[PDB]
Amino acid sequence: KDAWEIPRESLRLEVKLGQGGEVWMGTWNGTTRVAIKTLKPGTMSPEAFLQEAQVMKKLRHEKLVQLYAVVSEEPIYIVTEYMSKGSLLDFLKGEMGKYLRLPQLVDMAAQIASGMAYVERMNYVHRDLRAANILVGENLVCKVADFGLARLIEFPIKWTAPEAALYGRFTIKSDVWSFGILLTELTTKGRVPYPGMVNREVLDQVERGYRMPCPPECPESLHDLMCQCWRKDPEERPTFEYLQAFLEDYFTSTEPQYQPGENL
Ligand SMILES: CCN1Cc2c(ccc(F)c2C#N)O[C@@H](C)CNC(=O)c2c(N)nn3ccc1nc23
Repeated sequence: KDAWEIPRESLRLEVKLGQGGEVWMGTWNGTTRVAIKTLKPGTMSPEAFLQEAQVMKKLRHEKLVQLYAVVSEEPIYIVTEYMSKGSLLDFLKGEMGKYLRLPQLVDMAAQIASGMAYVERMNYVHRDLRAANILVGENLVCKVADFGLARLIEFPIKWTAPEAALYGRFTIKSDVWSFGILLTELTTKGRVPYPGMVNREVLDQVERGYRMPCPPECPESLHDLMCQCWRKDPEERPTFEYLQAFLEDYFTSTEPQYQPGENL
């Protein structure tokens, strides 16, 4: 057992924030607001449930959801930090959605690209990168999460690169693709990529060279970044280090003459 092993009674689960096990907002050692991901026995394999905690032990970054502790004895628990604003998907679709603008939305994208550039230096792949897996706290802080499929190197189709959805080639540039889809989520405020298309139709058109057009009120200089994320050859895609640098200097180097619109 590791040093992440805490007593099974040191947690006081309270409010459930969504379930599938479930997700609870509770207490740790008396005073720590935490988020407790739990394994509700569906007789699910705990080695397949602690695999999400195995990767979360080696990844520490200010833009990643910080694991707090693990309970590896049935029933299984996973304790992480509590994000006060919930998932980014619900945030873009919630009441704050209509008020978000391009300066704030690009900032959230630079935080995601910062945390996605961290694990790019650690030689890991996330494999389920999407706004439904990004979590928001106060001050518009976005930490990527849901490492239940992340693993060290050696489907939700609409977010996956073709070579990963087709040939299982989940690499550092297969998530760069999902980042470009994440940029369409942020620019449309939570809308589903490829409107009106089913998973099979997306797989057919993406393999035929089809790419999503420019979101309304989105600058072509940002949709160009999405196309670079959606390049067929995985090595043509930009690094997350370039992605984080691009989005941090966006309104000085790329769009210095940005004027706000009704939506962006
Ligand atoms: C225990 C880990 N998870 C589960 C989780 C989600 C939603 C998206 C995610 F990428 C993750 C992850 N990884 O759970 C959703 C069902 C609901 N969870 C929350 O609204 C939440 C929150 N407000 N802070 N916070 C912190 C952690 C946390 N979930 C939350």
